[PDB]
Order: sequence, then structure tokens, then C-alpha cells
Amino acid sequence: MKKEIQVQGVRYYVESEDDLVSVAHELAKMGYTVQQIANALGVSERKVRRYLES
Repeated sequence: MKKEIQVQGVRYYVESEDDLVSVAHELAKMGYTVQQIANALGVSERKVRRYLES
């Protein structure tokens, strides 16, 4: 699943689920909501909640 995620001025290159977790972590720290992280990454809010507890 090679895929590029654009949030504001940053683009995250995603190649695996470990990369999605990393982006999730960055976006949370930048103050994005769980709803907003889920839409940005193309996953569910449940997956994002799992991601942010790591």
C-alpha cells in the first residue's frame, strides 16, 4: 500500500501500518482530532484510538 498523505505543508510517505501509526502520533501532537486523523489516513476511528495508545 504505497501512499502519500497531505496535511497542511507536510506530506507523509506511508508504506506499511507502522508508518500509519507514526503519522497518527504526529497528527495527534499537532492537535488533530481522532475523527480528523481517521479521515486523513483512511482508517476508522477505532484503529486511530488503538494507534494513539502506543
